[PDB]
Amino acid sequence: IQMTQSPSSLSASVGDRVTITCRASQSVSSAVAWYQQKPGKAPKLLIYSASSLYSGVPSRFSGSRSGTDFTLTISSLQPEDFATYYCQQPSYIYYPVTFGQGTKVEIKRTVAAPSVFIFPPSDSQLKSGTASVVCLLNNFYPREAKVQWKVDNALQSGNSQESVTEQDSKDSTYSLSSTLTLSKADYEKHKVYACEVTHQGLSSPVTKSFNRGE
Amino acid sequence: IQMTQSPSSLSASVGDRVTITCRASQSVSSAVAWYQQKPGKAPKLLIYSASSLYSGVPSRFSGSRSGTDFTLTISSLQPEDFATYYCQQPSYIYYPVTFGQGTKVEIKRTVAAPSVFIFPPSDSQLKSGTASVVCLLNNFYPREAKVQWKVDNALQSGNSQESVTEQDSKDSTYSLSSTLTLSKADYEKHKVYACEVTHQGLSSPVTKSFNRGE
Amino acid sequence: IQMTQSPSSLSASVGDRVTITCRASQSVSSAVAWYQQKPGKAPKLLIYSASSLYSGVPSRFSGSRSGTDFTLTISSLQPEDFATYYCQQPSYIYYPVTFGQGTKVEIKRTVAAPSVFIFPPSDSQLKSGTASVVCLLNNFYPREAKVQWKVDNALQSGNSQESVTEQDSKDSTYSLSSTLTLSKADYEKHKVYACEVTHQGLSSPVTKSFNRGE
Amino acid sequence: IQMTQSPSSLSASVGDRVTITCRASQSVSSAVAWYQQKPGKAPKLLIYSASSLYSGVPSRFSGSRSGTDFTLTISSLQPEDFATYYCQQPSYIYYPVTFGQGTKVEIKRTVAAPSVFIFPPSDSQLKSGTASVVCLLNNFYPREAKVQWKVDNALQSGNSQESVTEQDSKDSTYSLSSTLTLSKADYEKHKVYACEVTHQGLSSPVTKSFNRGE
Amino acid sequence: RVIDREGVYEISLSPTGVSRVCLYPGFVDVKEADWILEQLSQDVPWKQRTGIREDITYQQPRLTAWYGELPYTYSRITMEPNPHWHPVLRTLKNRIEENTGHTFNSLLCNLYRNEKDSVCWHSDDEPSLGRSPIIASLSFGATRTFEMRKKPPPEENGDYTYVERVKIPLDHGTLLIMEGATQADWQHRVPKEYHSREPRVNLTFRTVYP
Amino acid sequence: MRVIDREGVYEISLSPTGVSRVCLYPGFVDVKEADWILEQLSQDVPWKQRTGIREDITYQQPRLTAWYGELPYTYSRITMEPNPHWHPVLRTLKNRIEENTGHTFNSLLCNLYRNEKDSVCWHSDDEPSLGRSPIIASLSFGATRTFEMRKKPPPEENGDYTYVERVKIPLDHGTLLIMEGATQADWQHRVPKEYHSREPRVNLTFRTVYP
Amino acid sequence: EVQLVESGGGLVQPGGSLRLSCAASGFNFSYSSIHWVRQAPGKGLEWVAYIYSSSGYTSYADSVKGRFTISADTSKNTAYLQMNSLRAEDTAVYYCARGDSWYAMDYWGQGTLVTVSSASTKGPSVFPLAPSSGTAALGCLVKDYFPEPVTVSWNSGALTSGVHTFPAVLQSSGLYSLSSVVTVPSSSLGTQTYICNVNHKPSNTKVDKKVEPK
Amino acid sequence: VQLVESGGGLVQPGGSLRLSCAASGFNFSYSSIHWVRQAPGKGLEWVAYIYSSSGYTSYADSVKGRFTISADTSKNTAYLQMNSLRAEDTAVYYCARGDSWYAMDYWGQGTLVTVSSASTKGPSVFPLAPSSAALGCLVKDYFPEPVTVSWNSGALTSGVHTFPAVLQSSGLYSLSSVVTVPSSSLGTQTYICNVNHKPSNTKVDKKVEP
Ligand SMILES: O=C(O)CNC(=O)C(=O)O
Ligand SMILES: O=C(O)CNC(=O)C(=O)O
Ligand SMILES: [Mn+2]
Ligand SMILES: [Mn+2]
Repeated sequence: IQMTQSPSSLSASVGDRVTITCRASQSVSSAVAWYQQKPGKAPKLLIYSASSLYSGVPSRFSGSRSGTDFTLTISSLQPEDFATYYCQQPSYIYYPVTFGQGTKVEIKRTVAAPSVFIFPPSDSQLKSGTASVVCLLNNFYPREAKVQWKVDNALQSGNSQESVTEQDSKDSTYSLSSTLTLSKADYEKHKVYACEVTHQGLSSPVTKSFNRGE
Repeated sequence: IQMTQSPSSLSASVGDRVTITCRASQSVSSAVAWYQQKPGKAPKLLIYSASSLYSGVPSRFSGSRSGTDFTLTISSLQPEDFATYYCQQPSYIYYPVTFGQGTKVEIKRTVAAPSVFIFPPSDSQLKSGTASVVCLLNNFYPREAKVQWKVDNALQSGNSQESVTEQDSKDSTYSLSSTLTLSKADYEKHKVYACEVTHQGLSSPVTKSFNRGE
Repeated sequence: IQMTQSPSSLSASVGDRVTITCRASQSVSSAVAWYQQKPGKAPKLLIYSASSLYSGVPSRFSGSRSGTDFTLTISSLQPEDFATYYCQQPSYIYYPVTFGQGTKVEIKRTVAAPSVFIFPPSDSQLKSGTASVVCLLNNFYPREAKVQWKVDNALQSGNSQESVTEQDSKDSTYSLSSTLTLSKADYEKHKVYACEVTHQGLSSPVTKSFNRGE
Repeated sequence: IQMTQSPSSLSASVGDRVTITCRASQSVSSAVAWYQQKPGKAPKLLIYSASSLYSGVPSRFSGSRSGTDFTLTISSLQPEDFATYYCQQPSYIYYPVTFGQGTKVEIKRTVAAPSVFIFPPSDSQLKSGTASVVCLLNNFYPREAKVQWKVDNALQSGNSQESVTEQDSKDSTYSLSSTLTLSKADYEKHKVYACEVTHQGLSSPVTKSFNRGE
Repeated sequence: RVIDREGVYEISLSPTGVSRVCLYPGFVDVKEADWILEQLSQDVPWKQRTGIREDITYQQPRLTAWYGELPYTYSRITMEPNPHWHPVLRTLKNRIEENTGHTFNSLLCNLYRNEKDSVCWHSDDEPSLGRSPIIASLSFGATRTFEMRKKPPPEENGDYTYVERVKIPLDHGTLLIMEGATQADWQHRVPKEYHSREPRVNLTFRTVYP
Repeated sequence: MRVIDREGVYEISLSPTGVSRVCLYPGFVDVKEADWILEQLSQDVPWKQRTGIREDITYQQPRLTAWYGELPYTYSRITMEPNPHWHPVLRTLKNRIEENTGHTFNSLLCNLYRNEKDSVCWHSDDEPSLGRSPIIASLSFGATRTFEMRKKPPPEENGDYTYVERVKIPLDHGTLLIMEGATQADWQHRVPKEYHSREPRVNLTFRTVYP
Repeated sequence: EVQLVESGGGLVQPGGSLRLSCAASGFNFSYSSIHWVRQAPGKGLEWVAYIYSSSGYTSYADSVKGRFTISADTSKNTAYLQMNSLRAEDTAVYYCARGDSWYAMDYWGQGTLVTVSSASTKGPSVFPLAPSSGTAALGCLVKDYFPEPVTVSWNSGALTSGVHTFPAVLQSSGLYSLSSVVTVPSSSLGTQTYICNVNHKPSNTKVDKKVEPK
Repeated sequence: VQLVESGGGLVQPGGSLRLSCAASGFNFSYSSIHWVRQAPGKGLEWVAYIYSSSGYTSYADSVKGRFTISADTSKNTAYLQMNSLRAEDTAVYYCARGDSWYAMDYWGQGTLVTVSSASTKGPSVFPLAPSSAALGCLVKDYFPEPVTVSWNSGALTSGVHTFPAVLQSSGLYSLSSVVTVPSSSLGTQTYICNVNHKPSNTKVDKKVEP
């Protein structure tokens, strides 16, 4: 069960013109605000009253209203403008406030294939009754990448959890780590463990295998 | 606001061994049920009591329990086995019942690049005050693909809604349709409309453009 | 703490017409039931729906309504009609049910003075630490009678309990037994014990006394 | 539904020795209080700690304890001692307090027969739709008295309510008034109304009648 | 069209808007409905009321009673508002409100003594009901037919002939709800029958405004 | 010899210790729910065949057992490992019993009688960790078996096993039994083997264990 | 042949209500558990309530408790679900499923649609997606219809090869919109006529639109 | 001129909390104070606001009835009483500035509120040993958030990837921190990851070696 949605992604380079959009029907107000939020920091107010800029906002930011649609436009995208933007729906007085789906703006780069590393579970963890096999996808682009677990050529699903890093500040690449967790008995019930990685920068899916205890 | 999650995907070929796990920590019961649901049809019961086959279920399906983890294994994948599998968590008597995240099992296919087509809004729709531009990606694999809208070389976001067809039963390809909707006033303020498509089967992004009134 | 009341008494002779009324202000229903209960037996249904005779009820019974007042009338009082009558207040559907105060109908009789007997406590009871002196009022009418205990001409109150026999079926007379219970210590510290009876059939109060150890 | 009981009566003459007991089995304490309350006045504290006289109480009052029984004794009864006496059960610290049944002590008097008067309802009251016939029992002794209503020689019950005054300060007699209330229609449906009075001071019951409209 | 199944039916979409009717057979259980019928037949202050149309005074061919704090005047006749709702009626009101989600403050009780009693074609569009009222109808006793006809558009000008007709059988304990444009765009009635009918009690809940 | 098969409260003796009271409630659990509970408890409870001791000897008890609670229970000279995590159904039943009977419990002993050959022989539940005059509640599922009771002889008769008052209480599917008062001090009970086929029976015995 | 039939679904306003019924055909209820499970479009299963028909015990989901009421009538062999205070998130396909045991559901119904929204029923508008230079690309845009579902065929069902009818999408206006495309040889564009057939049963609207180049 | 939040932490489901929002450098007085939460990796969700001059309050649909917002201008602090907390209430809670009725110009740093049945537990670290390069540490089974990982007391930072935490089915969090390096270094220099979990007062250093 979740309350809100994950922010959608938007790939753009420096100098591009970006026009996000909100959408509120049966709207009859111009009291729409825009916010920008960087990772680890609180959101900051950008535009209020559909088009009025807040003190200390560059002139490249602009807001427009066209009927029930509201717009945030960045004329020239700068490196410090890559973040998540939230649209506040028309907030009437005495009525509740609603925030729209965030729009994450990431910086475009050249396609980079992931470097795949596989780590068998350490003996200290086997001494506790659990085994965690991790598969690393290091420094790649774009974000979408598929990792497929297979034990003795038996395709696994549901027993793995993956985590994705934020977009890097230097090279603008991503990193992914998927962890496969089994019991000690179930880990010792199979031989070959492998994670197959599929990515755009790879013409064919790459496989990183190892046999248990080698 | 959403109550459940969208089913995870698993790419598999015919004849492979698929093992779907269903984690339920702190479980002290073996009353786990498994269900199969095909597109558009109601679910049918597969396994009850963690491992007991239901009447009229093929012998290739088998369920086992490993401590607090429950699993459903298909020994030999058949063409009629490609569907969504839901796990019913340990349902104690007098207590509520919870269904886990579904696992969508799709058939693997060779790489297929999408055929991109863009359709301008009809004059009959412009006669009403709204313009809907649709971009088509026909017969491609895999499912993952990104479509980017550009009006006068300005990147758009939030003003598009895309729909993806089910995996075809014959060719095992997908189809995607993204619709860009704006008002007539804003529609007649711009010239060039284009949808740029990025996919694994394309070494470079494909762009389908058109100018307003041609 | 008590939940209900003791039934009120009504003195009437055989052949008289008896009209028991059941007041229920602000009532807007005719769903009133009447019941008859003889000592030791379950109640019997007499009238339902305010005026409908029940199967097996003599035609001398009749129920009537007068605005917000409800009435049960016995045209000719029979010897087998002397009992307590309970009125079930207007019972609306989905709402609770309430029984009114019982009206006990006794048979009228000539004035009969009580025969007063006093019984001292036996020595076998004195061997246990408690002494119970009982005063008997045998075969009298009407039911109302007062008994006063006096020890060394000291008026007692609260140390005595009394019980009255149901109206006899043979002579239509009552009997009363009052018991005075004290500890051994207080019993042997005083001399003269007397029971003074006041009743309608006695022009002057009757005293039945005895001295300790005779 | 009743929470407490009406105070019991004790008939006593001036100069008599009165002893009231207040059983309270399971008594592990001597923190028993006695109170005196006169009609229309607030109660007054008499005894505390079972036996200790309170400041301003004559020495004729005395409290004693005999095992689990507590007593309040008046050695010589004076005219100002006739009232209702309440016993406070053993009140432990931190635990609730309970008061026993009051003991109303009335002054004994010679037998006085009641003067019966019947009043027909006034025409001003018939102008409103209800008729109230009142039967007066004036200046009698003892308090014991029965009133029986008869319309066309039909015994009535439930439609009458009686009220009794306190014992007079000069003659020590009581007075009772019973009111019989009917609707205008029911009042106009019958002829002869009568209230039958039974009392100690009457060798035979007295009947006071009147016919409607004379 | 004949409708006898539990469900929500949108019977028309124009000219005013969506006309919606909802049918709930067995809303009151058989034994309770039997008892309620018996009680309301005994306790409700049913009257045969007057009207006058062509200067001749007449008796309506049905019994009626009204509950609520505000008056209700239809067909030039006026009903005296009753402040004290019968407890059963209050209970049924509350049950309807909790289950339907709509509130009411006025109840009109109709008793059709036999097959000769009826109510003719009308809409419940009295202005003190406000624009587009929500009306709930609960039935007890013998089955009678609730007929509905759609109003003609202003071209035909009162030609209730070549127009849509809907019949709804109302059985013992069935609840019917009308909402939306139903009163603006449709009329209804309960016709007389030519075979024996036992008595029928109908409860019609409305909201009356100042 | 008394036979009890009616719903009711029965005072089976009044001396020497005091009132011995047993309360029977047939159909406390409805048939279908009792069926489901039986299946569930047979599958989920960690049933084990445990050892007894007697007097320097060793034997397998002719019944399976499991324990729930935060405190240990030691009978037949063997201790059962207390389970802190009560099965949710067992919790629910515990709470139901408490709310309906008015007595509280913190300990549950589970007995499984696999077939007619399983049994528990004569004993009283007078272990000192039960306290003075314990309240014990017994809930049964599965095949009917007979709960037999015999009154203890007084110390003048040197433990005569015969001629004392005997009581048999059939415990049918979904029947709740409550024991209170002097029942454990003055009576013994057992569940005998049977000589015809019996399906499995699961019994739940709730009690309060003190430090 | 032992099916289940659901009834009572449809369109309701937020805060409105519905009463779903589940008729058991071919077999019987009692000594079984009756479950209700809903499924939002493209989401996982969500159990909402069950009932044990033998005893009447009921259990609800936390996202439902207080609002819904599940029951069963052994007399009619029909289960009911009284849904009150309906919200927007309650819109889903509702399934009724049996279940010999207390959890394993073996008989499922086909499911009924329940839509909770403030929007009213409206017929669809169809716009042509005319082909241009592209080998085989045309379609129809069925936009602004409510509620679901709608069926689209081509040439009365003659044309089915290469037809992609996309799943419906829900716009911000509260109305649904989908596209149905088909790929045909370009050589037949001047010779072969293409007409899409749209059938919206909820609004009783039948619209055919001819697709031609320009 | 900042906003500071306090009172966040760990609570059991069904319990309660009261977040506090201290205003510094300017006073709310005549103003609107908003509360917005954000689940890990999710969007913003307004939950409540209050108008400080009149005291009018408005709550989100997923919160109404359970939470209670207030403020005391005498102490210049806003409060949010969260009652009957459930698992889905777990998010980072921000406090909001606006002069307007909606435009929030001043935001706080935000406090984290976790509603879970799990209890505080220190992390277990296992070495992700390199082979025939990359290595790392597996920080598994810790609770609650957050936890910090450095390499060689902060000396090694180039090529370090500390992944976001994941919530396992057991109720405990788990992450991994890896780092890239070249082949020759393995065996010539040491690598030690430093884990610091302030809620449990647990600091563990683990050397990663083949
Ligand atoms: O009699 C019915 O069932 C319907 N009654 C009415 O519409 C009415 O009295 O206004
Ligand atoms: O099995 C039964 O019904 C009785 N059980 C016991 O007395 C016990 O094990 O302590
Ligand atoms: Mn009408
Ligand atoms: Mn035992």
